Amino acid sequence: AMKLRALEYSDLLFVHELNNEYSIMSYWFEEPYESLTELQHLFDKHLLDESERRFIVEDENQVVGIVELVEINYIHRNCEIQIIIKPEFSGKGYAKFAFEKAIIYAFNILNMHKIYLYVDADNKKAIHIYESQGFKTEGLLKEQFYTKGKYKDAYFMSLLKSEYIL
Amino acid sequence: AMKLRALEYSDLLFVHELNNEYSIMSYWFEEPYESLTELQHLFDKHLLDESERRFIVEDENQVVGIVELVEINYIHRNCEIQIIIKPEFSGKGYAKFAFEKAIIYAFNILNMHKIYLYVDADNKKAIHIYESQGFKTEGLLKEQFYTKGKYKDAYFMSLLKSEYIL
Amino acid sequence: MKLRALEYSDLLFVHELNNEYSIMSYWFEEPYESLTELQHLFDKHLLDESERRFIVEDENQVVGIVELVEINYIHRNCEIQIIIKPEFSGKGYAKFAFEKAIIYAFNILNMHKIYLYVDADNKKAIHIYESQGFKTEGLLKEQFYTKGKYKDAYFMSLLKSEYIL
Amino acid sequence: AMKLRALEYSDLLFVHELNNEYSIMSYWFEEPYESLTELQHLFDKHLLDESERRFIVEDENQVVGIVELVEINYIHRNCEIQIIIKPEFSGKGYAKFAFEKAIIYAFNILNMHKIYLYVDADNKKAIHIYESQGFKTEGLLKEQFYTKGKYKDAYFMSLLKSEYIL
Amino acid sequence: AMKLRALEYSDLLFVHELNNEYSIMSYWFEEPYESLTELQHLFDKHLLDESERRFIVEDENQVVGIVELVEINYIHRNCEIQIIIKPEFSGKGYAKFAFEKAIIYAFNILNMHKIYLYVDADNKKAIHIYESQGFKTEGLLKEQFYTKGKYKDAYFMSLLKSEYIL
Amino acid sequence: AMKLRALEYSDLLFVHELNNEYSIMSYWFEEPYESLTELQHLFDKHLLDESERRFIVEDENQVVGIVELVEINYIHRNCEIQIIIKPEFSGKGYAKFAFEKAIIYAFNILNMHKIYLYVDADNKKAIHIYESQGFKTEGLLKEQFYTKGKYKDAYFMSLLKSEYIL
Amino acid sequence: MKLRALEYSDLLFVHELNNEYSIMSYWFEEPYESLTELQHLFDKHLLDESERRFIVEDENQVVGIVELVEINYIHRNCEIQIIIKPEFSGKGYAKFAFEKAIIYAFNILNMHKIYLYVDADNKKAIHIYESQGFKTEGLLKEQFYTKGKYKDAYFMSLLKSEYIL
Amino acid sequence: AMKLRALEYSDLLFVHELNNEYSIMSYWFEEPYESLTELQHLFDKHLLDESERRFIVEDENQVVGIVELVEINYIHRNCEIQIIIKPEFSGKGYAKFAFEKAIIYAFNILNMHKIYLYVDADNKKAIHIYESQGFKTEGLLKEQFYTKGKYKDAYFMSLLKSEYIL
Amino acid sequence: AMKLRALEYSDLLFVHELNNEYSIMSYWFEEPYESLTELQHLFDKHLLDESERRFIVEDENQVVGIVELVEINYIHRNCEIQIIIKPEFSGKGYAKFAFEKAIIYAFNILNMHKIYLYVDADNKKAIHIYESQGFKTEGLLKEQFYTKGKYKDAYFMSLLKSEYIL
Amino acid sequence: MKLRALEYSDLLFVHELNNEYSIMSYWFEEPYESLTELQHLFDKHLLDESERRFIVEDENQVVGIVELVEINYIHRNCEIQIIIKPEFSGKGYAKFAFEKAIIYAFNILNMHKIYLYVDADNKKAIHIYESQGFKTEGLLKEQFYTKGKYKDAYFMSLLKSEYIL
Amino acid sequence: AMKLRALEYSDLLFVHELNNEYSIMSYWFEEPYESLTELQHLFDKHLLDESERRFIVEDENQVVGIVELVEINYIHRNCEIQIIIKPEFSGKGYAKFAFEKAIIYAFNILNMHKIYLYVDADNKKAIHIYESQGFKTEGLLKEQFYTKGKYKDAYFMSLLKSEYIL
Amino acid sequence: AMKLRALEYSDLLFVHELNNEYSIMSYWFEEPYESLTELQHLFDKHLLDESERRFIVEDENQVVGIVELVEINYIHRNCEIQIIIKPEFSGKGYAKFAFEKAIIYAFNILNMHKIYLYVDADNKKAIHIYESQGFKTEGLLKEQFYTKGKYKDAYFMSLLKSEYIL
Repeated sequence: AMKLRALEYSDLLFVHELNNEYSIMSYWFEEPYESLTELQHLFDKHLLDESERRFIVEDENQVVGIVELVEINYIHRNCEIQIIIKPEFSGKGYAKFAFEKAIIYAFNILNMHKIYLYVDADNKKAIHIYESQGFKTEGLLKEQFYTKGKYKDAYFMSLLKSEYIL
Repeated sequence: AMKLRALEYSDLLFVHELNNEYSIMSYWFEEPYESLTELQHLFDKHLLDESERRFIVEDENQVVGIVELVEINYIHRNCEIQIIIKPEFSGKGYAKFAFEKAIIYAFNILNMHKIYLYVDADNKKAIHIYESQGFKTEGLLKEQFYTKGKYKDAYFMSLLKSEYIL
Repeated sequence: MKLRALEYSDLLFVHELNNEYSIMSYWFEEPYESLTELQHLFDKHLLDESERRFIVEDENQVVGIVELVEINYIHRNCEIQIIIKPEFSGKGYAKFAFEKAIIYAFNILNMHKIYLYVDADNKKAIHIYESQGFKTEGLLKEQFYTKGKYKDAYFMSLLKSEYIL
Repeated sequence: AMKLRALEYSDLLFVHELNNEYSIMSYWFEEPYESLTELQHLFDKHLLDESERRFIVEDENQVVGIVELVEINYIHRNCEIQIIIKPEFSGKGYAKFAFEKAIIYAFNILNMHKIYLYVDADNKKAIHIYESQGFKTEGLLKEQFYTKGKYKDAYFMSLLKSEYIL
Repeated sequence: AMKLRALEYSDLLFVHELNNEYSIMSYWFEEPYESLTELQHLFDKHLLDESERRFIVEDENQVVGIVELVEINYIHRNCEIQIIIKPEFSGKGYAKFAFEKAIIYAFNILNMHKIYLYVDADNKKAIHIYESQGFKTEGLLKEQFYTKGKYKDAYFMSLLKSEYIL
Repeated sequence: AMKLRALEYSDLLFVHELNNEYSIMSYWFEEPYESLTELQHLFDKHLLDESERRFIVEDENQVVGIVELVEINYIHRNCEIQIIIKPEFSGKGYAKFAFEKAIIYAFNILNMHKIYLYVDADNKKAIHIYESQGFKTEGLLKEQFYTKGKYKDAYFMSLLKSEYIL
Repeated sequence: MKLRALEYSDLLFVHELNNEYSIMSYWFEEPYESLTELQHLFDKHLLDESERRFIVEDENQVVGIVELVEINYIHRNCEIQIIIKPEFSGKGYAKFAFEKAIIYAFNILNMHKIYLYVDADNKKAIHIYESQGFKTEGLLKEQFYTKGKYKDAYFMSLLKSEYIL
Repeated sequence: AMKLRALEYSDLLFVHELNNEYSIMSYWFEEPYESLTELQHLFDKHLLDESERRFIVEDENQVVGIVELVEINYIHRNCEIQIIIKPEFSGKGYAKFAFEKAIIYAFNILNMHKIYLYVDADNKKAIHIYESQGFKTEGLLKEQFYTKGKYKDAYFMSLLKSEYIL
Repeated sequence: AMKLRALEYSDLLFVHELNNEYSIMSYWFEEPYESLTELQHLFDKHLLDESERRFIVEDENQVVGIVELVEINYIHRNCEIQIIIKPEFSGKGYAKFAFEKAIIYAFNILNMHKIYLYVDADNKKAIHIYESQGFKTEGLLKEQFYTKGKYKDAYFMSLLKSEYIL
Repeated sequence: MKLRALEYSDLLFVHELNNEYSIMSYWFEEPYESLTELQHLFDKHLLDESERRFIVEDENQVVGIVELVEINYIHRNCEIQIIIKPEFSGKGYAKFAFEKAIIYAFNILNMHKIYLYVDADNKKAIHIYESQGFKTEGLLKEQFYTKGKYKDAYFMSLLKSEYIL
Repeated sequence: AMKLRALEYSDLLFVHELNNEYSIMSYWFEEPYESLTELQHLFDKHLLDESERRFIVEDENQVVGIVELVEINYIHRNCEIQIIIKPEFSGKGYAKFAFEKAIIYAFNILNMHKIYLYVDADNKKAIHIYESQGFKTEGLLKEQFYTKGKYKDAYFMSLLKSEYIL
Repeated sequence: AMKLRALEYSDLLFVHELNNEYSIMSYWFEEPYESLTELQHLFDKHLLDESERRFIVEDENQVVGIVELVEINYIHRNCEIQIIIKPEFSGKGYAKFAFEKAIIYAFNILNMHKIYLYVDADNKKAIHIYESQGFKTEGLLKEQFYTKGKYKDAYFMSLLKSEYIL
């Protein structure tokens, strides 16, 4: 029995071990450097930030990953989605379940009108999952990011509520 | 021997488990996202806020739910009432007792002149419980709240103090 | 005419408007507020996104105030309030202000519904609201208290769907 | 041609001259020592205090006095009333009209159920004025205050809204 | 061996269980709602408030109740007295002992000139104890308070030092 | 005879008049509501924010508009560019020259690797101006913004430093 | 004449009075205090109820200062201090100020005793105090230090009972 | 082997037990009310106050009392001395030793020119102990303090440094 | 299996033992005085300072050293590198690995254009290790630092990113 | 002429100097700084002892700025920076300012070495520095970035020993 | 016709012009760099500092200099004395009279037991002036100060109150 | 194996027991009064004070004493030295070792030009050790200090780096 659960201070430990993994942050276009103190400080800082919602993906036993609906805009009604499953629990389908849960949350609870995301052009697995869920590649930002010593392009993908209610 | 009690900082745990349940908060038209840190922050924030009176409902042994009096207006002499009972204790009559005690408190302690509440038009159970306590439907708010991906209609039920002493 | 963002420099006018016993009765508001309290609340809710307070002005001077309050960004609803100075009454300012406010609420704030509370005895305001499409969705008996009497309130509202027709 | 207004910071000057007159403050049982700095500090400190409401009484041309509804209790619905007309405007009936308007404010706007006040027993003028407005003596506190070198007694007068509507 | 002992933070627990009892607060004209956090906040707030003195009545073993000399005025030399004995330890004479101790403290230590109190007109037991100690009913405030859904009158009683030194 | 300058507090007045024009802010997808107090607060809050750089565009005699390099990322080396020329100075080519100088600043001084921007799809004038400067459309975000009563689409245009040096 | 509540605007005068080597010697005080320090202490003790600082003024301008200090509300005693500008000396201002201060201390502050320290060599001040009923209750030898010498101090005092006779 | 020590935060406990005793504080003309929280607050408040030097008196095993040098004036070179010894250790000569050590500290460390103290005219024991140490009566303060419901007279005893070196 | 990690608050202990060693800090031209409290204060101070990237070097079991990237300039795209390895782990090749990982991080994560370092002209070991990694001597700073009572000369070694990709 | 302590009132000039694209290029600095940011940094580093910022002025008005920065009090070194307004170029102000700054650094701050970074292409500045005794101790290739190009930098320096000869 | 006065904020301007003259500050061994902002900050910071006393020396018409009694130790009763007469008022004897008045203040008002001062060994004028007032050299600190390019020596002169009363 | 080690908060305990010993502080001209709370407050206050450096002298086992390089001046390049060895560990030569270590630190690390100290004229042992290390009596401050009821003279001694490098 899996579930997405509001991120907690106590969970930051896991997230820390998740945010300092080069392999993971590279695909996320992030940096693999974030002291636990910095993570706790940002958690306290954005505690009441209504432009964010950070969920923890947990199965029947342990926490397996994290999802995040960030940059939530309540005028344009859109937000960015981003998932990170621990490499140890990869392949179990956690990513797809958590992605579906997050889309449902954004469309049926936050009353969003459009979800979007940034993915690496070479990361065909994530693009495959997204296109399976409904996201369409709306843009190719060439050399938009810089990771592993290379300027990487990125697909700006997105999914409209009108295309999900159908 | 059921009773109402003042919401304490230690009870937040229970309240947290209550505020992060999709099904429970759907009836309140509320969002089921709220970290324990956020709940504690809001508790310490409204500690002295006299416009609220949050209660814990507890039977002889455990805590079962939470009844709250909010938007307490001391000029117009009215306030909104909101009751929740943990689903695992449903059907045991705790909701009726909690609502009775809350009405008694609002009318005979806060010297309120009127009580009101918002209920989902489809929630026939809660509607019946409120009617049995004297509340009358004063208006139908169409598409007033957005939950489970749909704009739900809401009855604005209310009970005057004069209607209550009869 | 035009609606404008409420400015600190305007509070004076608002002050003169918020301490009038006749004007604030239609709002069910208490007609007491020092300029210092008004300035303190202005600074307090400067970044409060649940509020949008507008000044209504004509060719020359300021004539009134509008306010989109209790803006809920999940349910997509908000209360609207309008007050035109009595010295400018009957000139049609209230209707223009209400129209501009509805346009701002629906086409800029992306709202799904606009509601308001009006005194049951205030026939002129009820007619103005109905002419703009607002439909009474309830009657709150003895909801407010002003001039020593418990006044009932019509909860009027307008859906964005009923507005694009 | 005499109204009540909200007390403003700019008015404190006037009020200052009143709070330092021994003859005036004695009737209030107060101390005639209050620097303008202390007065401004108190004004700023009780700016948002809802248990108070200090009105300025002004005639057709100038400011003439101050009324005040203090200790406003929103549970028992009782407020104390105080009044001071500058000695130079005595005999023009300002006290009567200002007290009447303050009663009307306390009852018809603040929705209070009872107004009360303390009046020096030797001040028969104020007692007569209050009785004309419908106040009835409910007690005599003896040696309750100390001023002008002696423990002075005060009548606790009050008026119910029911007695006023008649 | 009984004694009144300066209220301590550690004692607040008891006081909390004492201040949330409807039966007790009703006669005290208070409200039976005060979270332990609110109580601790008010204790810290009024730690240096020289207008108060809150004693705990304790017998040879457990704490039995509380006394309070509040609204202490050092110009008029008067203060309000209020006692609350737990219903479990009622009838043991604790109230009379603590009342005598508090009067002695106010008159011989704080150098007060007059003690006073508010009691319910229907609470003949408290009035009996007070009149036994020396207090005389100086006023009847009609409908001064609101509790248990009714506007209750109250005796303003008081005792002068001149009537106690004799 | 047209230059860029650093945005100053004294200039906010001008900027204020721009941030409250619905017609101007619509193209930016912004809200035309920003009190001068809020604008000054934001200016002071982002004073030392290195992710921003707000330039004032002025001609030979007066101030005519504002350019801005925002979201300056010093890892991926990409910055968003925004421009507003007051409507009364339209048709004099100010937008072209100011945008050119801003490109030169972003590349030759901030050492940025790519500049990007969002432009309403219905605003063919801005698209033509940007294309003249070397920008190429990289994506079409559909129903990404909400203004003038509709979910409007925006082109994500951008320019690489390599394409610019040519 | 009149005593008045000390006001911030008066500190200038007080400053000119607190930096005079001759005046502050009768008080056993150091004649050094910047206007900034005086204003800071004014703001500090604004709400200090153990202090009551009065300005003494005649028909026209300010002439001196009085101070009821160390007010203990349990023992009902307080120290009194009086300083009249030398340019107004011999005009009888000190006696009026002392009288008004005693009246304020007994009939407004409900005090039981008023004490003061006076230099043993200051005969004029001792006579003024005795004329007002103050009786020497002790001699503090080498209590204070001024003008390079350890001066003794008479601790004079007056009971409210001895004042109502 | 008795000794004096600097008052520490941990000793406050003892001091608390000492400051809440009616009999002990009556000699000091002090009030026997002081919560431990208030004592700790005053300790942290005067931590750096150089006008005080509070000491703990301790014999070979336990703490027995407290001697204090207050109102230390560095211009006039004087200070008040106040000694207390727990009654259960009375008659054991601890007071004489503590007073000797305090005088030694005041004269030979703080370079004081004079020491003084207030004693109750009826307290013949303390008067004798002070006289045996060199203090002389310089004045009789009638009705200077109020304790046990009576205005007590006080001797102002003092000792000059010149009288002490003989 | 050696690795680099983000410096954490718990590691400061080790770092403290490292920063108070005369021999170790002499090579860095640093002073070997720094209380643990001071180190923790500096850590909490620069927690969000993006101009620094302090790393812990750890082998399969224990922590062995610390490599740091400081003075990170995002306009000129350069930063200083500073490596330390505990002497008890010297000669085990940890320094080479740490320097390689630090260069990789600086060039392939922070998108740096150049790395530089200050080394003692007499420290032939560190000079050789830096040369083997591609650094070249760009200048000799005579008497630039003062350690062990002598003004030492320092080589300013550096490595360009272009020289690194070959 | 004279060097003077930088004063808040001077920031205006400094502002006009710090937002010039041509001047700040010789410094490798970004030519962007609002007067508010400059005042905030002035207040921030008011007591920063690692900084000594001087105004260079002639008979009449201000003409430039000097700055002894990164002052290390253990190694006894510090960087020096000099900027003269272009409108006063060629008048010899830079040389006088540099001389006075070296004198201040060695004879007042007790420094052991004064270093600086200069653009390899800036021949005039290099000659001015060498005339004052500064000797190139290194060449930092592609150290700075300005006007779209990575510029190399000569790290010139002068020891106090080489200065007393 | 020359007196000492308390240093005022308005005087700082004058003092500023003094604290930036190399020739004047050299004798004090101070640095001639102090912005008016820093001077005002220090004045406000040491406003209540009792270890200082900065006097302004003024003649019959204008301000001419500054004296200062610093490092006032109230245990050892020693204070350092410093003086500066503006160079334009040299030769008029102001230094002598101001120093004399400062000595009188330190001894007869501050009850100090000894005054001390540091004077550059090359400044024979100041040494002569101090000797005329009764100061005697107690030591020669060699290379104790650094100014004008050299480690300068200073005489530590001082005067005892006993030597002064003679 | 002895060593000087940067003072730590945890060490304050020892230092406390060291700073309240009359025998020790007397020779140090200090006062034997410093609550542990005051010591901790001063430690936190001067944590970043670069004008100080407080070392703890510890042998192979326990902490034996403390050294302190205070009043460090980086313009004049001089500082005061002061050592305190516990009387229990006296005679073991700890003082000489720690003094040599501190002189080496001041001259070779802090790059000082001159160390100095104040010693009692009658304390021939400390003067002997100092003169053995190199310090020369540069001044005799007569009655500069006050301890044990007597005005004590003090040798101002000092040692130049030029006299130590030889």
